[PDB]
Amino acid sequence: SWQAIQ
Amino acid sequence: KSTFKSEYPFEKRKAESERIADRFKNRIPVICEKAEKSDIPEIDKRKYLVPADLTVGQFVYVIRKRIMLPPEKAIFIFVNDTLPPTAALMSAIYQEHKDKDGFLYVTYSGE
Repeated sequence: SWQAIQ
Repeated sequence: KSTFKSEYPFEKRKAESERIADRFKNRIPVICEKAEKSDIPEIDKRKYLVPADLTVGQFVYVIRKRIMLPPEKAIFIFVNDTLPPTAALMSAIYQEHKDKDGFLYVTYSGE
């Protein structure tokens, strides 16, 4: 669903 | 194939963006879609949780990586149909251009 950026 | 916004009912969005604003202290919810008339590929994921301190350019860097878009091909991020300065911080664009549903809608093209 959601793609988290590091 | 369909603008995320028109894809869901307001309450469904505001609910989520609000649940997002709760579970993440320094993150930002971004809906990133392809400009209808641009040749560049259509990304697989379009909802991002970008770090507070992240700049536009850096975020672009991320999108490029996502579509595997070669350095020769150019891309462009737009907000409210405007081109934010690459040096800007995402959070800033958010607090200044988010949607009433709680998300910051961003489009990309290059062509």
